Amino acid sequence: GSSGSSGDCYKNFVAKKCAGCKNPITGFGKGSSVVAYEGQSWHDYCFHCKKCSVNLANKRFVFHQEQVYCPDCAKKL
Ligand SMILES: [Zn+2]
Ligand SMILES: [Zn+2]
Repeated sequence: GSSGSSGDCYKNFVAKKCAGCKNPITGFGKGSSVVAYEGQSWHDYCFHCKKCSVNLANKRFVFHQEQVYCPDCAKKL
């Protein structure tokens, strides 16, 4: 861990892994389309409702049960 420093755990810099596909958010160039909230991040294609499957990329949503739900679906919750 931090103090124990056991095993072979050595890193220099880790990127914010998506909270939907569980993958590294790479992309070195000119332009980027990814959402961020509370530190976490979500690809433009990953950021979507977990009920109707609507693209909420850079749009309004509602965090609930460690998930995301558009203002509409949120009303059902
Ligand atoms: Zn993703
Ligand atoms: Zn929805």
